[PDB]
Amino acid sequence: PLIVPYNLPLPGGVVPRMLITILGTVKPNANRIALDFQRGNDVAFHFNPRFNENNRRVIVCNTKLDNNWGREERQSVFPFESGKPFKIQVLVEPDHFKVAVNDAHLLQYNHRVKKLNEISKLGISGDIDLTSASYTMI
Ligand SMILES: OC[C@H]1O[C@@H](O[C@H]2[C@H](O)[C@@H](O)[C@H](O)O[C@@H]2CO)[C@H](O)[C@@H](O)[C@H]1O
Repeated sequence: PLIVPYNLPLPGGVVPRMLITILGTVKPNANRIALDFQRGNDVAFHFNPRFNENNRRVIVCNTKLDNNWGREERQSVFPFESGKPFKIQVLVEPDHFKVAVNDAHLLQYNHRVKKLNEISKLGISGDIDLTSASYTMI
């Protein structure tokens, strides 16, 4: 498959209408997954499913600027399942990232980092087997 952590360059940054698709399988005793859209050392959008935060499943989203995390946005709808295959799609819209999992809308994250053309790498990490990571324009 692909080695994790995996770094997917996004040449020239992100732009509205760009669709990123990630296919993989959650490992059986997974603890976390993370997608990190980076602008240099900053993390424009961190998407972090947590399988056991105080015995609860939660998705945490945030931005890291100058090595400091901002205000978390938390989602209790949790579509990932230990041991099972998933598809994550991230659609860049003008004002938000829009995330769908297994073809169902999950969340939207308003752009905090506004220089979209400078968000030029995606890091994929955590307790997954990674099958495919790619992008296209819709
Ligand atoms: O916000 C994303 C960021 O969270 C860090 O963990 C936070 C944690 O979510 C919060 O409840 C606690 O009070 O502070 C921790 C440290 O900032 C993670 O360490 C980091 O990897 C990101 O996931």
